[PDB]
Amino acid sequence: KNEELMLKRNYPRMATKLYGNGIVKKQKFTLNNNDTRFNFQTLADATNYAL
Amino acid sequence: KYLFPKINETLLIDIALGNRFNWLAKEQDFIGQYSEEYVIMDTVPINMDLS
Repeated sequence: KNEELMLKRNYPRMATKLYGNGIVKKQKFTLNNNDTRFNFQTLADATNYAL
Repeated sequence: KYLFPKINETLLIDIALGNRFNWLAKEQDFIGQYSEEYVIMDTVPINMDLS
């Protein structure tokens, strides 16, 4: 091969992977003070339930 | 032919018997009639959408 092969550039090639974001996840629970207390004949049972 | 018969031993085989369910045996109080038992059902986290 000819001698000007030295001057040609062979760049290193590569392989990427672009991911992105995740997921904000959510859950809630509503505890009542009016009608949950019509069950649970002990206050300790109501606090055990709320826990 | 005229003597009353003589017994000499009277033995009483006596064995104490176990339960194999005795560590299970809790000691309750025995007042009231019914006993209730419950759980909390599953509730998966859901995605947040801000729209």
